[PDB]
This record gives sequence, C-alpha cells and structure tokens, in this order.
Amino acid sequence: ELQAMKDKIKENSEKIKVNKTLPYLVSNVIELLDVCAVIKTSTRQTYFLPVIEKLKPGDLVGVNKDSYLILDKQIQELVEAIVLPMNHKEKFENLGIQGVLMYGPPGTGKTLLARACAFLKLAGAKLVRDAFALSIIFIDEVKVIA
Amino acid sequence: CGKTMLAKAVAHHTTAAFIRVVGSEFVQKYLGEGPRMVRDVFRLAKENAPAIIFIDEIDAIATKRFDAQTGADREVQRILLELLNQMDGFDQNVNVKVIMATNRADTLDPALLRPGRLDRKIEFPLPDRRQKRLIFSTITSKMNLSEEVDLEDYVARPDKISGADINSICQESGMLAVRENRYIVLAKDFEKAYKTVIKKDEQEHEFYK
Amino acid sequence: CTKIINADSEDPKYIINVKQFAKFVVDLSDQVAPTDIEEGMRVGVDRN
Amino acid sequence: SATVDQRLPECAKLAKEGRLQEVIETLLSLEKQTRTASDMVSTSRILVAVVKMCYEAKEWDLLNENIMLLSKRRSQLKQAVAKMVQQCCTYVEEITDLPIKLRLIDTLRMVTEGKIYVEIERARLTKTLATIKEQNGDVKEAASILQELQVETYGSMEKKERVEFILEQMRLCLAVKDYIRTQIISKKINTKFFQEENTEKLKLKYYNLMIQLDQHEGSYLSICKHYRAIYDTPCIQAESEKWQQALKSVVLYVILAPFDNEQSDLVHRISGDKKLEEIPKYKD
Amino acid sequence: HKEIDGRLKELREQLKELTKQYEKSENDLKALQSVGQIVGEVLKQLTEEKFIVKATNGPRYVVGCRRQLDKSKLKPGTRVALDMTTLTIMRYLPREVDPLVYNMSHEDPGNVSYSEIGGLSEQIRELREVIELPLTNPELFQRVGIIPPKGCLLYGPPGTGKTLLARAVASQLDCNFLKVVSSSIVDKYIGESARLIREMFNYARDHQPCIIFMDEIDAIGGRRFSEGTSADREIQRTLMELLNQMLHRVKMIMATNRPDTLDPALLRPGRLDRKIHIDLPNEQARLDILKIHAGEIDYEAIVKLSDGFNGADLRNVCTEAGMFVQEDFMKAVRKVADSKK
Ligand SMILES: Nc1ncnc2c1ncn2[C@@H]1O[C@H](COP(=O)(O)OP(=O)(O)OP(=O)(O)O)[C@@H](O)[C@H]1O
Ligand SMILES: Nc1ncnc2c1ncn2[C@@H]1O[C@H](COP(=O)(O)OP(=O)(O)O)[C@@H](O)[C@H]1O
Repeated sequence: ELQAMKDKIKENSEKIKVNKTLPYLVSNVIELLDVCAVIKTSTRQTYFLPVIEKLKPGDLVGVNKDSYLILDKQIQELVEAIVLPMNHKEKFENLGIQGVLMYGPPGTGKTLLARACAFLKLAGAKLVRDAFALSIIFIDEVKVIA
Repeated sequence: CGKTMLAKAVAHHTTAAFIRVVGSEFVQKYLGEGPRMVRDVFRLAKENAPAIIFIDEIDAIATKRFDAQTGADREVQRILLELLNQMDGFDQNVNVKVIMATNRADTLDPALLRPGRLDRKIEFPLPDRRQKRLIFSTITSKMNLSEEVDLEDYVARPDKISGADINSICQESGMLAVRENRYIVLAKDFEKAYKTVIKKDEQEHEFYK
Repeated sequence: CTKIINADSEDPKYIINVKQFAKFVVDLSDQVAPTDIEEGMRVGVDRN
Repeated sequence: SATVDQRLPECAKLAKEGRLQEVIETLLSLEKQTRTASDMVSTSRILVAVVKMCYEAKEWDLLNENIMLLSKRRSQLKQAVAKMVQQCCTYVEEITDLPIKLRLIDTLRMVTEGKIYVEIERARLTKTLATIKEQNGDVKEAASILQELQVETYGSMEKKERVEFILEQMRLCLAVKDYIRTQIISKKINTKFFQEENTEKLKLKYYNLMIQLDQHEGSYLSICKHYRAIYDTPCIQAESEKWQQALKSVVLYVILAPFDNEQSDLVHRISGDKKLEEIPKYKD
Repeated sequence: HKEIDGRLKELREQLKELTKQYEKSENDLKALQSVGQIVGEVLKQLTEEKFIVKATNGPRYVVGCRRQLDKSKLKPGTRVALDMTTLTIMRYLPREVDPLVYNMSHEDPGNVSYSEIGGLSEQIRELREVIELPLTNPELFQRVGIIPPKGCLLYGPPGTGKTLLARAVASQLDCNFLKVVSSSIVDKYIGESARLIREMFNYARDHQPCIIFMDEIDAIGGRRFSEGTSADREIQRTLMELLNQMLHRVKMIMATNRPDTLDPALLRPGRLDRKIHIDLPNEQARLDILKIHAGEIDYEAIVKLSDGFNGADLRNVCTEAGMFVQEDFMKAVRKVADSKK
C-alpha cells in the first residue's frame, strides 16, 4: 500500500502546487477566534475564514486571491545590577527574592554607557509595553532599564 | 429620588415606542456626528409611531450656551441647538413626547426650559416623613420582618435619607441578618444598617460652629 | 516593491504595493537575475 | 537559660512541699526580668513551668488566678502567650470534676476574651465547653454558645478542624431543633470538598445532618440526593447491611418524592443501577 | 524471528508517519474545499427571512438566513458571516472586542488567596460578602427579600492594599475580571472616553458574572462644578456616562485614595453600596503581614518599630532583608524607614 500512499503524496503535492498560484494577497490577521480567523485584506475589506495555526492577532499573512484562505562606582553598580542578575539568576533566587532609572546631567554619558553595555535602545505606556515586548531594554523617556 | 425608576416604569406601562438614550451618548468625536445622531433619533421616533424619547442625563449637552471660545464646547452647543430645534422648530412634531432627567436643573439652557419644549419641570424632592413611611412599607414588603421592629422611629428621625439609601438600609440589614444566620431581621440589625447608611460625617473642624 | 523576503535563495517571492489598489506577492520571471531585477523601486506588474 | 532551668527545679520541689506564695512571687520576678530582657523562650518556659506546678498542686482558685494575672501583666510576648495557652489547654483536657474544671475553662476563655493570636485555641476551648455543657443535661444554651465562632474568618490549619466545627454547629442546632440556622450553615458549607481521601466520617455525618434537616422540612427529593451521595461514598459500601440500608432508603425516598421529571429520572437511574439486591421486596 | 519483528516495527513506524501525513492531507482537502465568508453586522430584523446587514467597510444588503440558525439569536449589532456569492447569513458571530477592552480583560493575571491578605479580615468580610455572595448562592438574598448589591467603593490611604484585595476575590470567584486604571480613561477627543466606558460595560453585560475593578476613581469621578474648562467638562461627561451606565451579575469594586472629590451621585448607595475604609496596618495586622510575606521573634521585634505605610513597605522590608536573621531584618526595616521617611 506504500506505493499508493506515495501516489497520494503526489496528489497532495500537485494540489499544493495548483492552489499555491503565487500571486497571493496580503492581509492583516486582525482578530482570532474559534468555535478560524478574521482577515483584513489590503483592499480595505474584512473577511472571515473558518479554515485557515498560531498566527498572531495582528500578523501580516498571505492569502489566496480568490478563495481568500491563508564614575567608577556608578559603572560598577550598573554592571552589577544589569549583567550579574542575567548570568546568576538562580543566585539571586537562592534566598527567595526577585525598573532601574538612571540619572545624570545632560551629556553625562547615560546613553553612552547603555550603548556600551549593549540590545534595545528605545528613546507613553504604549511605547513602554511594546519596547519590553521586543533581552536588555533601555528606555529613554527581559532586562528593564530606564 | 427615583426618577430613572419612573422612566423604567413607563416602558412597562406604555403602549407607545420607547427610545432610551444617555445624555453623553449624543456627544461624538467627529464633527457633526452629535447633531446627526440627535436628528436621527428624533426623525426615527417621529416616523415609527407614538414614541417617547427618554434622554436621561440631559445636562451632558444642555448647559447655558456661553461663548465657549473653543471647538469642543461649540460642538456641544451645536448638539444642544439641534436638540432645541428638533423639539420645537419649523417642522413641528406630533406624538413624539420627550422625557429628560437631570441632577441639576439650574445649569440647563434657558431655551430648553420653555413651555412648549419643557412645560412640566417636575421636581423629585428628597422623601418627606410620609414618603419615607411609604418607601419603607414598599421595601420591607416581600421581606420577613421581626415583630419588635419600629419603622416609625426611623421614619420620624429627621435626616436627609433618599430612596436609594433607604433601599440600601433595608438591603444591608438583610445581609447583616444573613451573616448573623437569620432570615428575620431584628431591630438591632436595622439600627446597625441605619447608622451605616446615615454615615454621619464628623471631625468637622469645630470653629466653623 | 517593498521587500524580497530575503529571496529565499531560489523562488524570490517579491512583495509589491500596487498603489491605492492592494499589496501582492510575485515571482516575476522573464528577467535576467532575481537580484539584479530590483530591490525597492518602481516595477511594472502584469495585469492578470 | 541553664541557670534558669537549674533554679526552676528547686522552686518546683519547694512548691511540692508547699509554697503558697513565695515560689509564685520569685517566679513572677524572674518572669519580669526575662520579659524586660525580651527572652521569649524564658517567658514560655517559665509560664508553662508555673502552670504545671499549680496543676500538680491543688491549685483550686489558684491556677486560674495565676494564669489570669500573668496574661494581664505588662505587654507579654504574643508567642509566649500562645505557648502558655497551648500548654494550659493540653493540661486542661485531661481533667475531671466538670463543675470545677468549668472554672479553668472559663479562665482560659477570659484570658482569650479575643486576640488575633488565640483565635484557634479559643475556638477549641469553646467547643469543649459546649460539649461539656450539653453533656450536663442542658444543650439549649450550649448550642447558642457554639453558635458564635467565625471559623471561616479564623481559617484553621486544614479543611478539617473548622469543617468539624461547622458540623458540630449543625449537630447542636439540630439537637435544639434550630432548622433555619442549620440550613443557613449548610448553605455556608461547600459539599465538593467532601470528595477527598479521609473525608468519610465527616461526609457521612454532614449528609446525615442534612438528611435529618430535610426530613423535618418535609422534602423528599433532596433527601433522595443526600442518600445517593451517602451510598456513593465508598465506606458505607463495606458491609451487607451498611450498603443495603442506604440503597433501601434511596429507593424509598425516590418513591416518596412526588411524581415529576426529576422523580422519573431518579427512578430510572436507581432502577438501572442493577445493585438493588433483587430482594423480593424493594426491587419489585 | 526478531528480524521480521523489526521489519514489522519499521513498517508500523512508516505507517504512523503516513498517518500524520493523512492528517496533513485532510487539512489540505478542507482548505481546498473551504472559502471565506464576509463579516458584517445586522441593522434591522426585517421580515422573518429578510435581514438588513451592513458589510463593514462596504455597502448594506438585505440577505437571507440559512436553515440551521437561531433567528432569535440574531439581533441588531450581532456580527454575521454572510456568504460571498449568495450573501446569505451563514452564522452569527460574537460582538466586536475593542482593543482597549481586550488588553484590559483578556490579559489579567490574578492569583492570590485570602490568606495572602494578612490584615483587613473585616474588610474582607464585607467585600467578599457583597461581591461573592450575590453571585454564589443568591437564594439567600431571594429568601431574605433584599435585592442583591452591585458595587462597593473600597477607598483608603495610598497603599493599605486595594488592588490585592480585589485580585483575591477575583481569583476566588474565577469569574471575568476587568481592571481599569481610570486615569487612562481620559482622552484628548471629545467623548471617546464615554465610548470606552460604554464598551466596557457592554463587555461586562455580555459575559456574566463579571467584576469591574476601577482604580483611582478620583479622576473620572469628580464633583461636577458649573463652568470648568473644556477638558473638565469632558471629564464630567465621562463621569456622567459611567454614572448612568452604572445591571445583572456585574459586580463592581472601586479603588481611590480620596472620597472628597467623589460625586455625591457616584457615591449613592444605589451605585456604590458599601464604602470600605481599609486603613494602614496596625501592629496587630502588620505582624501577620510580615509573616505572610515571609517567603516570630524577629517579626515581633520588627513590628515593634515598623514604619507601617503603603502596605508594600513591608514587602520592601522582606526583599531588602533578603538582598542583604533577627538583626538583619531589624536593620532592613531601619534602612527602609530611613529611605521612606
Ligand atoms: N421612590 C422610590 N421607591 C422605591 N425605591 C426607590 C425609590 N427611589 C429610589 N429607589 C431605589 O433607588 C434605586 C435608584 O433609583 P433611581 O436610579 O431611579 O434614582 P435617580 O434619582 O434617578 O438616580 P441617579 O441620579 O443616580 O440617576 C432604585 O432602583 C430603587 O432601588
Ligand atoms: N494586608 C496585606 N497583606 C499582604 N500584603 C499587603 C497587604 N496590604 C498591602 N499589601 C502589599 O502592598 C501592595 C499594594 O499594592 P496595590 O494593591 O497594587 O496598591 P494599593 O495598596 O494602593 O491597592 C501589594 O503588592 C501587597 O503585597
């Protein structure tokens, strides 16, 4: 029967080839439900799909055009608080314990030190959340530094 | 003082159509959407049938029309003017009776207080002694009650208790009894509820007196 | 064109942003080299 | 300290030959010094030692006074108080002459007139007092006394001690025939937790009280469901009589229940259970 | 023979891989013979078979409903999946979810037992009562004769513990929790805030039971004064919308550091039934706060001179002590009190 199953592999492959006529469309994957998807085509329409599978609610996905299917002390302290937790995470947690704003007059070198440590260098809660979503993070106005 | 409840009454005793809207619903971010919504509401009510538009909370839009020296307040003023014009304008309405409720009738525009648009101006004062007695009877109904209770004392004791807080008195007396493992509330239970609802503020810096 | 999706070595699968109309994906073909065709500049998509 | 616990035995001996107030006074002074030094271990040991000395003595009208005073003294340490009350109750539970032991139980209650760190011991002492009172030919007031503990706020160690407290509240309420209170407490209880490993005597008892309450009220379908849960409990399924009695009660209460959709459904389920013993009586 | 048995093993493994591929093939079959529908929203229940449905970002049609559907379920505002060709209502779809409400509700990690709220046993009694008891076992209220309560204020100094106190009840009920930082409701538009509040309460009225916890009601909760600025009047309008919208199995918890600004109407017992006054821990409660945050001699010694404040100061005590025994805890509380002042 394995030969017949190989022939069915062949029919699956030709099915993929015919249904994958490359000139697709691109659409947002806005919304995501199940009893599926609710795509938003680039041409300002929104279309439900029962059958397309862990696509992000907001990912940009291809779709079928027709069926529509898818300071020595300061540097030492910063080096401590940044690097050492990252390496010896378990060491910090040994006892059962668990934002770091940086100050300095204009041009003191906070950005320079952050770059030297570098990772994300983002320059309000929306920006906060997105930056910590996308790992060292420096937030001028996972490892949090602000 | 039980005006939204009286509106809920109509809607369970009116044969006509009912359209309840919130005074803050008419406001919109886009220019002209508020006036468009007011026109849509009034036209729909006029066309459907004898209708009652309950614009609760009218003070969200109708306030005195001052110069307003800005954009958003002018849009609010346009909402108010559209409401005035639809209630009594060139194209007179028929069988579009309107009810609106507000907690502060002084701030409302003097044009939307004109016999012909608002010809009743009903007041809903805080319950008197007699209304307190009636409210207490109506609430303590459908409720097991102890024989030793004297609602007369609570009714007579002069306070500013409104209908909502009378309901709260009865409700929290009920919950106190439930926690006390008893379905028949005693006078101690009420006395507790009455104190906890009166909530007499104190510590008033005494030199004022 | 907006991206070449890395060209996936073979099968470049370019992305196009037909203005005021839509964005699509394309193989193009008929040109000399998938890379020297284009990276991020105007191009003429066939109709159908 | 070593000095403390080598000088305590001599005081114990002297009290044994008889020291009405000298031993008490010297121990009081030592306790004062230790408490000022903030010696909680010394405080606990001295308190337990003195209460034990009294208990070994006659202590009638003396141990209660000693404990009451020691508790009412300066701001004793809460841990020391907890240890003192624990040892006091452990000694109390093994005592006779109930009319006189009532004095010591009342003394424990008064010293625990209410304190966030004597809650569970107060609850146990109240339960013991209620049991003694109901045994003493009067439960009309023991039921009320037990009907004061806020065990849910107390939060005993496990879902055993306070659940037993509530079950005994139910027992006293039904003994005095206080069905509204019993039913409210039943609503307070959540039956799901009875699905555990050792929740067998607890569950049988709880369901028995619920069944008796519903028997008084007059319903029959709820009583059917209660016997159904009882029978499903494995332990009552461990003896011929032990389980056939439960099944017979289930069937008879099904029958007593008035005809209805639920009545018919329960009749069908009990008929299809197939374990009806084919007794020539109940099956037919 | 063992060789033939191994041949059988490899044959079975190959057939299992091909079974996985059969799953792939049925997936492909479904894809090929499936086509996407059109998302729209009903606008009017016309004659039993005719429904006026507006295709979002498009025109509005009159369409028919297929056999297997609940016309009663289909109501104005309900989402619908029309067919592409025949434009027939293939099946309904649940109401839209606002991005703000989605981030607000669907992402809410709450897991804290009542044991983790050391003090405030009484305030636990009142809260738990008002929120839970009407939800679970409402027959008590029915038998008594009182209507079930809706919401409570739960006001207190800055950190005596309100978010935790609401999180505990939310976790115990395991119902739909919806937490707001009310200071974020404010918007630079002229009513989008009222729209957001209305959408929040619609979310609640949809999936019920549901607990709506709004923090810092001080904002969006001020007394209405006659002639404020345009922003002030917008804030008053947002309050007013919340007040009116604020019906079934949607309990409510507020959290604030001030009851002075609160509108008398917003404080009305019909809107906020019980006004809880959780307060800075007293030594009695503070001791057990430290005990629970112990993640007794030392605890009593610390409570002796502890600077009880903000609630979180005791978690700070514990965490700093770990960051560094009786003396270590004592110096930790010394340091935290010195820093706080
Ligand atoms: N006259 C009354 N009789 C009985 N119950 C009343 C009365 N007035 C108020 N109540 C109780 O108070 C609750 C709230 O009343 P209602 O919402 O009608 O008051 P309101 O004055 O319109 O309030 P708001 O200004 O907050 O909109 C009612 O549901 C009822 O529980
Ligand atoms: N009774 C308490 N038991 C345990 N922790 C508490 C208590 N009161 C306050 N806390 C701590 O204080 C912090 C308060 O945080 P949160 O509740 O978000 O703000 P607020 O205290 O203003 O409600 C919590 O992280 C909590 O751990």
